Amino acid sequence: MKLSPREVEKLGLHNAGYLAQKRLARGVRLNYTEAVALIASQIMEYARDGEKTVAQLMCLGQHLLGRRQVLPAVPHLLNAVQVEATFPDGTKLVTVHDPISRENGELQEALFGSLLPVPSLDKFAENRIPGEILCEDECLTLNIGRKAVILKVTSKGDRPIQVGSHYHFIEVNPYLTFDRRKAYGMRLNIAAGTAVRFEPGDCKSVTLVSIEGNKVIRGGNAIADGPVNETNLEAAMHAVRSKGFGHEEEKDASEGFTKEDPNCPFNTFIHRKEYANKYGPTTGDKIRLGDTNLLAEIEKDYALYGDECVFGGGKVIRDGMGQSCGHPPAISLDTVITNAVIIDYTGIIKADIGIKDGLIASIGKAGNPDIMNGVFSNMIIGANTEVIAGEGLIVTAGAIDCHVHYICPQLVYEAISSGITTLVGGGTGPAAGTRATTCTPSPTQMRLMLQSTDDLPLNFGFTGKGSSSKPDELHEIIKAGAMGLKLHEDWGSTPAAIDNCLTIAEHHDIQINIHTDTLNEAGFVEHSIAAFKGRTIHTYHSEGAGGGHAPDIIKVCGIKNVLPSSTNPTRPLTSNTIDEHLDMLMVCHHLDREIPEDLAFAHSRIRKKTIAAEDVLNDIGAISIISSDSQAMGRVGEVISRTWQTADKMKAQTGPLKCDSSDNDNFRIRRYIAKYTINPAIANGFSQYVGSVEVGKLADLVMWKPSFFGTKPEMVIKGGMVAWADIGDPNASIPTPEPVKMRPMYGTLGKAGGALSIAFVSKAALDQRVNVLYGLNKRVEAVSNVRKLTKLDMKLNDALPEITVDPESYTVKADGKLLCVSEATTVPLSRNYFLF
Amino acid sequence: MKLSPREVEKLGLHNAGYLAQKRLARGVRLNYTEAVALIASQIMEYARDGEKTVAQLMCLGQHLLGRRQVLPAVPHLLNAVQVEATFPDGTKLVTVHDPISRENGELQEALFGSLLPVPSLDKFAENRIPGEILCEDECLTLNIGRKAVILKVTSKGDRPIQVGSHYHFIEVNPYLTFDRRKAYGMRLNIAAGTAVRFEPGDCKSVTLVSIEGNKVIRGGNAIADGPVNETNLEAAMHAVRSKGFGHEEEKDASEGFTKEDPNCPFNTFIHRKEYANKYGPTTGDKIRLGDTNLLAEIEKDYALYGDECVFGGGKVIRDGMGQSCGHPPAISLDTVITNAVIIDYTGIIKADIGIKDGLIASIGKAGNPDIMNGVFSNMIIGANTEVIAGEGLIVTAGAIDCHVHYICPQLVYEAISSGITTLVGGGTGPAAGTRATTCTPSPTQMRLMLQSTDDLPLNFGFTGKGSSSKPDELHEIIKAGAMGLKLHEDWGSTPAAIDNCLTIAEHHDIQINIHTDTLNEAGFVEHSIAAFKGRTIHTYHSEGAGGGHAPDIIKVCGIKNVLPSSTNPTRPLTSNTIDEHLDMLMVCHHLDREIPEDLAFAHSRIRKKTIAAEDVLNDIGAISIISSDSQAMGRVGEVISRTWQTADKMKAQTGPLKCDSSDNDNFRIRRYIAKYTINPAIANGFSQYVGSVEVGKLADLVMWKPSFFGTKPEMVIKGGMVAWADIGDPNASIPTPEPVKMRPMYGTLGKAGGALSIAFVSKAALDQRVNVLYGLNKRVEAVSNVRKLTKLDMKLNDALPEITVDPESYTVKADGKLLCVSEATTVPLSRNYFLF
Ligand code: NA
Ligand code: NA
Ligand code: NA
Ligand code: NA
Ligand code: NI
Ligand code: NI
Ligand code: NI
Ligand code: NI
Repeated sequence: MKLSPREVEKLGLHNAGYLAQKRLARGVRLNYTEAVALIASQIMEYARDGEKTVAQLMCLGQHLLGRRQVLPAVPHLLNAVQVEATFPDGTKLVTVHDPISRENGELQEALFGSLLPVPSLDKFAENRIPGEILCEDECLTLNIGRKAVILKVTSKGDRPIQVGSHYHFIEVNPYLTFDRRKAYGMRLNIAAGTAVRFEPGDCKSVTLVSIEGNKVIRGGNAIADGPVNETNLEAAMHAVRSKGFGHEEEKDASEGFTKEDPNCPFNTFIHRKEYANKYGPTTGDKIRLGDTNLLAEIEKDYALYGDECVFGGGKVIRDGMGQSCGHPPAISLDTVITNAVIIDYTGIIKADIGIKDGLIASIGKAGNPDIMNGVFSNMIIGANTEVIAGEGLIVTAGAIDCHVHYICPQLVYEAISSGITTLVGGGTGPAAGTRATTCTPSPTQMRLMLQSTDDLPLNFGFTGKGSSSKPDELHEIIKAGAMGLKLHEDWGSTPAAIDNCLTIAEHHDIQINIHTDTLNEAGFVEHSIAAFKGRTIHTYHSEGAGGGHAPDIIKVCGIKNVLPSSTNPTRPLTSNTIDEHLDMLMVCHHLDREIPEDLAFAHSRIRKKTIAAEDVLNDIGAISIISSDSQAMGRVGEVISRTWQTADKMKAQTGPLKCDSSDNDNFRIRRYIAKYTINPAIANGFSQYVGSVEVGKLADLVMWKPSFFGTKPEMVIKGGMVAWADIGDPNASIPTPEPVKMRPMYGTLGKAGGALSIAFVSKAALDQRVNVLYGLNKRVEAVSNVRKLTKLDMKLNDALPEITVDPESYTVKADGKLLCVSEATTVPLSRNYFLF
Repeated sequence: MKLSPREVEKLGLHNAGYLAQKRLARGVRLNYTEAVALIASQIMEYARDGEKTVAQLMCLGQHLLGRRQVLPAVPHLLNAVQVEATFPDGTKLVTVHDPISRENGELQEALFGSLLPVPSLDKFAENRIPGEILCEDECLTLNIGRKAVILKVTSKGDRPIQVGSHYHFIEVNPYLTFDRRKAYGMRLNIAAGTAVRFEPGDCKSVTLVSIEGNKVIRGGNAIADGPVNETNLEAAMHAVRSKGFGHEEEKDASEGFTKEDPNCPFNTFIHRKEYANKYGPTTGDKIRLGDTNLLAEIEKDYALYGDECVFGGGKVIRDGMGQSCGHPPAISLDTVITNAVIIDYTGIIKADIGIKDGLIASIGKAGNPDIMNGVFSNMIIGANTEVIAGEGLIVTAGAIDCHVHYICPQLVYEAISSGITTLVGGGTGPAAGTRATTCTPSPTQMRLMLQSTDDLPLNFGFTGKGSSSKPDELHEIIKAGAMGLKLHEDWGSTPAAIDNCLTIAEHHDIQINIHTDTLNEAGFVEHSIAAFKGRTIHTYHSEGAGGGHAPDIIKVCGIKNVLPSSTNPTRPLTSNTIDEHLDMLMVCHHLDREIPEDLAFAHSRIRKKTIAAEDVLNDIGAISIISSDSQAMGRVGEVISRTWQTADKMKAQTGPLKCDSSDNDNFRIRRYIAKYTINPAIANGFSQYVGSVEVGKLADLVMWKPSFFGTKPEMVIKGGMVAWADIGDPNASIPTPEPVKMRPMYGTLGKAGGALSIAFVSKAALDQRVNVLYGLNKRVEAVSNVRKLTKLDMKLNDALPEITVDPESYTVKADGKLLCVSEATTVPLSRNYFLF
């Protein structure tokens, strides 16, 4: 066959299309992913037939699927479908714009080439715009507080001339004629990144405003190089004349100032709707998170309207304009993320993000201090600065999963593709010990796992086996590189082991993670709590389905020295949760439905009442962290989605939180994002490095389209370099034609991954330079400051309700009041997005 | 589409399901692999439709395929099918238990969503349990030779308490009341890894037995810490009272001893069937190897019944119990493989395997000398020890393929996924020279191949081109890293080259591999044998279909200084062998069916009589090694399977070997496994490092389910770390849901592979530190002790029959007697297992 990589890829696309076709043929209303697969595959197939042009297929593609053949969200999610195929005249790109354009599609065309029977239209069974921006019906005023002038500009050229918003107007093409003197130090008063076009012979009046900041002109034609002043004005006019740049005095040109006034002729306005389309939303606007019920409101914006940093042809980030020409090379940003909506436990804000040496260097207003106000010296875009376009997108910290079983490498790829950039847990591969527990037991394995993962662009921490009554071996795994220890009932979670392990932690400044004695063999939950002796400990899967004293481990959520996490699969309580978990447990534990004691054990551990309580405890901030339990009772690619599904369920069933405004869900949003960002980092002792979008931390950042927030990110940035991203056909003319998949980027090749990341180890291990001993390229840092933590140190999740659990009925109360929530029948961030 | 890795994977699963559906639709009885694909895919598709619950699908899955729609082995092989899918309430796991439950399935449901026509039940055309354990109908007695007591135990707790077999009974939950004094130094007399459950208020009599070994109590509640003695008993009772642990004297409790007696009330028994289910089989039990006719009998077992090392919740390997608390940290095992059936040329035995520093540290009874008898100091499980669960599985050495053409890297992945951990051969990639011969000719290429393969977790040896009449260049490729040389007719296999090459080998202590002069251009087989001058040489594909003096190269199998191997594709003689090989040869040699001399050559080389003889010569031990000839006349993933298919064919056609018992096939099994384990290592000079499951060697080990023995292993361990393994959906809640594929593990990432492996080179190369010169991370060792070998040094394959071949008829005789076996029409290890 001599298949090239692109042929192999297009075959997969076709297979996805055929799956969508079979589904359509039985009357399934297709989701976004299926609709894209079908439309793209059909374009390829019509290209194969060789009877239709690109132009014809641009139209045909709009007729394949109607509103009735797709889910309600699809016409909102699907703006275009692109694919390339081999026509009789070679490879061509087809873009199908606005493909869901009719009530019912031409299903014979949708099924062309499939040999499937065409279904009657009545086979398709009879809301909410994902990622919607909500804004007040009003205008923003651009560029306020500046000198302004209106000038007549005439083209004497024979070819078109188009001038961008931030181009120094005196520097334009000599074949434009206008008052060059009045244009000195001015630029167009138009939306940032837009332009004014002059066809040959055109005369247009334009409004100009003064450049600001230091007011220094650089670049262009070098007509008026230098600070704006009287000397440099006269020099500029001398050059205008000497070089024959079109100039005509306009003595009576209107002059004034811009200000907040809706009637001022010098002003330029832009509606909030159009503003959000160009730059993303601004202060007071709201954004729907994915297809959830949650609305995030922009709390503040560092933008000065009119000076937005947008990159592109004719746009703002260009030499002498938004790109600074003359500052010290060493202070240029390495990368700027422009116009980001940042969602973080610290706030929901709008800002540019500056990255330098892999760190978040600055958050605020970026650009060029020579022409813009408000640009600090740590946010300068220079010649040596890359641009990532954040406008219209949400940026969050990379997620931190701190209950990882290192069962296989493939879960690492699944994790980062979902937006996780730090993994903490234990294991050696798919050995029984690791399949059960987060433990890398031997110093030999600690070395091998650090070496194995050295080129992967994630931060890693490995935990040893803490289940021992003597300290001797624990010291060894810690000095070998462990940054924590796991106490697990499968290795023994007895009071003697608990006490010994915590004593070790007090010495070594590492966190202890515990899965308690489900069997109550050595004691009940109160006896394990006693063994903690008031010392800091992280309780895994605190609700207990994932393990722990039956039936009342969840009591730990009210203990001050406990940092409690949930694992994902119980999040939130839904129709299938209990049946699913009961069988999962019996499979994991090799239990027999027909042996009473086995069934008694299973029912003692999988409990609707405690899982329902877990929904509420998460919502009120009494559970502080959400984690995976990857391939050992949980799902590595669903840490983020399960967190948001929980928040959505609780909003639906209980309304806004007490501390919530009712114009938005900001408090709930901040509380929940903390569960997979900052709190895992605090609990494990590396919060100075990662866990939030804050200056000085590693630039581990994830970019999301609001319509896909919480499910499928666009791009994962690790230490300031793109590590994984959505990319289409590698042979295509542009990066977006099908099939679009999450793929590894340059941060995954060679040893780049180590340069972008950190392996977290104990101080004892760093004291002997374990990175040198093991030949690691990845940076190593010691964990610290984890033995004086309490629940109060868990950001936005510091609640300590007194929890009781009825030993017979399993009824849970918090501060004497019943904790109940019904099961949900559906969740968002699911059916609208996934192919299977 | 924004496809995540799991979506791409599930699409492939669906495609496999659809293949199975098409096959079902035409009346094919599905094999195991197809049945799994179909059932898993159908569960996903019903989940997509959104009208069925997890519970409903657990039942529906049992109705899809009946016994008549699958092969006879399928109901035996298929215990469950698991898959995850996106329901309306998010991702859920469905397990379909015992899916083949009826005579005929509901084929409309089996084909749901496929749009395929449903076949009538009569379209399906009208034995042997693969991996079956056979055992005597009898009971084993646990824990014999111990003090025993029967105690009444009452729960005064309000929550359930469950106590494991090896928990120190005096240390249990204070809410159990019993005679704590009589419980001191005792544990439950129940099957290892099981438990006794106490619901609130329960009273149960339990039988306890004394701990053994050093008799030291550690862990638990630290009630009775220390060696069992009178002083520590009184201290324990003081603690019991001080701390309020439930205690009531039971003065008349029955006391005694356990012993071999079926009537003793203190005894606990377990039937052999249940024993084998929990721990794998024991002495005298038999295991069917895959779906072959071969039965392996356990020759001895190091277990002391009752003290089996089983890991899990409530089980044996826990702090102070089966996991030792107090021995020196440096002597903890790195990993223990528990309860393995070891099949090796040295014997078929049952044992734990201890791994330390990547080596097989010990084979025998593992655990904790403080509570168990029979644990030597090199088999101690400690806090820093990982567990691999071998119970129910077979462990073998990694296979060694010593006829590898390094034509592409992809054959390396195929090799290890099949259970091969060492490759020996030559090549540079898909150049003509390498496609024909196992030669890495240039020192430049030797360097590049060692560098190229440095991070792959296999051991490698590279052979140079030995076909030269002068020694000068041979010295150079050897000092560059060659660990052997290939004489090949394509480069000239003349007596002058043979003699020169062997002289070089005598100097350098490396093995020579030869493909002889098929054309008899310089001489007949006797002339090549003369050129050997009694020196050791390894004859590749000794039967000759793969190359060699026509028609009688097979004579070399009777020459004392020859070490003879077979290649795989002729193994064994079957219905299609001759037609397949005749055409393969004519394709490889660009021969023309219509040119008489071309056809004469082909028929002189591909001979039913010599291939039939090769079956017999392998069976009697006159051919010592089986190898691939990877992508050059043979199949890299079939070294192991073809060996077992040969053994199965010979048992079927000739019965047990002379040296075989008739209760089992142990001698034949040991003879055949030697062909791809120890004998390649002896022939090539690295048998001290690899090639058998023996103490001191590298821990290159393969885990097999008996039902899949010889086809598809579970896990491949390289240097003590998992290198490749079966793993399912990386996003799944557990490691087993579909699609389950052989995948690379942590031993393949970063530079871990080099840490786990060895590059074998000549002494000359090691003398100049070629690993340093080439910047290799992989360990390097020199081959040695290969110039004094004879056929007698080939383990269990040391036969030297006088072979004659009729030059006209090709009739083969051994010691004057006709060697004939008919062709087989089928082979095992094939149709039951493979998708294509
Ligand atoms: Na609901
Ligand atoms: Na209870
Ligand atoms: Na002949
Ligand atoms: Na046969
Ligand atoms: Ni757990
Ligand atoms: Ni876990
Ligand atoms: Ni050959
Ligand atoms: Ni060959």
